[PDB]
Amino acid sequence: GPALCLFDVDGTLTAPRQKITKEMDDFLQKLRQKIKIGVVGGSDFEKVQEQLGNDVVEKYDYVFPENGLVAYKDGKLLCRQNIQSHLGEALIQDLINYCLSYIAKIKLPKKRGTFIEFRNGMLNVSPIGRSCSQEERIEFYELDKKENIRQKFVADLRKEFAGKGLTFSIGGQISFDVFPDGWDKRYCLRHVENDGYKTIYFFGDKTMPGGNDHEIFTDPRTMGYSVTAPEDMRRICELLFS
Amino acid sequence: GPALCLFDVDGTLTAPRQKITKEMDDFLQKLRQKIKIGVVGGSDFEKVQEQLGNDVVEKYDYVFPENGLVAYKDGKLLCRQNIQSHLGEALIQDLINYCLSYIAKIKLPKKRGTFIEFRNGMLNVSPIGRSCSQEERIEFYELDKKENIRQKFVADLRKEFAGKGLTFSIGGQISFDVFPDGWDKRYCLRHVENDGYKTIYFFGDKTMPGGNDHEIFTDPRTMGYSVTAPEDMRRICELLFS
Ligand SMILES: [Cl-]
Ligand SMILES: [Mg+2]
Ligand SMILES: [Mg+2]
Ligand SMILES: [Mg+2]
Ligand SMILES: [Mg+2]
Ligand code: NA
Ligand code: NA
Repeated sequence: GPALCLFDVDGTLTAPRQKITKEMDDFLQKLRQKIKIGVVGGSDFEKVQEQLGNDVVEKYDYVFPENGLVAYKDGKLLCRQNIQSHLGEALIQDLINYCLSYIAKIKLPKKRGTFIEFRNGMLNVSPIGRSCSQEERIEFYELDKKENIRQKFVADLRKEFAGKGLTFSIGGQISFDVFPDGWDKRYCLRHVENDGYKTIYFFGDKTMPGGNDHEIFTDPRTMGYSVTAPEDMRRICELLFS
Repeated sequence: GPALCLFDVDGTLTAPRQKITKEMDDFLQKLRQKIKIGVVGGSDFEKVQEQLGNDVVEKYDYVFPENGLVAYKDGKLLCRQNIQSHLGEALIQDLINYCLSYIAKIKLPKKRGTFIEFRNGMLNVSPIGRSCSQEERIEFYELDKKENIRQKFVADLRKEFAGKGLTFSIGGQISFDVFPDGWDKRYCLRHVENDGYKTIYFFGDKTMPGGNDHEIFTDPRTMGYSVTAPEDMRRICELLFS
């Protein structure tokens, strides 16, 4: 029946870390004459504008920056959400206060700054502080592998807060993320499942476990297609939609 | 007697929070034909370039952003220091740990992120967090006047860290600075002292006790002059050097 194509941005519509080409932009505008199209990415609206152009909301039926916490439909804001509004200020502060006190008790070779980075979709917590140098990240990650600093911190947090519907995810060298359950790319699906689409295709290049596309790829509401590069995506769309 | 004029920037060479005028810019360049000139300010190099021009290091013999923690002479960057190398990692962490535990206990309407910002010459500490929105900044600021949050925080820190060689200074709306004794504007004098100048003039608009020019003004190494406005600075310079 009616259908929607949903695309990851970076690595799917664009070369990794790169802006969309005029030829790809032209392709999608011709594809949009056949099927509705939308884009979803983890970055804020400003970066999405850098990757796809400042007129992004006019070129796609849906634009979902920040995994859909910001949502545009047919050119106007459909909806906006953030962690403080959803969790409430009290719980935000309990979580922040617990982390600050915990980090004050961690014995480390070095502590710097930005221990708590507040983002609309998550809190990124770092015992050493995100401001540390690359050399200092490596020192910390080596201590962390031997002492399980982040593992233990996250375990204690799961015991204290997870009944409030919070997921904790370790990643990289120095930090972990705290965010409400399901606030990955799947969040955007709430904004399209009511609009009467019989099939919602999803194209992404990080569909395997740990990738930022895995949960939306696996969700039963999407017909997921893994792609290796934008050219692989365009070859699949030629076979699917002529 | 070869001499040097050191100028505070904001309120002294420029109107408060504004770029220098082309008229004042031409005046200082004519003054440079008779005497070496230099600028000092607490802001970073980018802000100094915004106020005085991207070619500032070419237009002024000395440029001392961040009170001189970053220092240019004749267009080239000088020998550098930072707070963790001067204070030691142990004192840095005791300061950071104490501040983190204290912030955890403060009752605020809202808390966000970047509670501690690690800078070259200071630790900047915000009870609400530097990443807060403008509305949240004003909200906290009005609360701080009523409840004296920053003032009590700083009073407690002066007791806990007595004799460790630290200085604490509340500024702006949301934060206070912790820096080593003497790393106010006086810091830059290390780069001009005993370097051939019989007189080091200094001009500043906040030379009163509590002002960010007080210590450099009262330092014996400088012939200090208090100015009431950029036009008053020009009056004194025309008196002294014409
Ligand atoms: Cl922080
Ligand atoms: Mg991707
Ligand atoms: Mg699926
Ligand atoms: Mg001033
Ligand atoms: Mg003096
Ligand atoms: Na729904
Ligand atoms: Na800056």
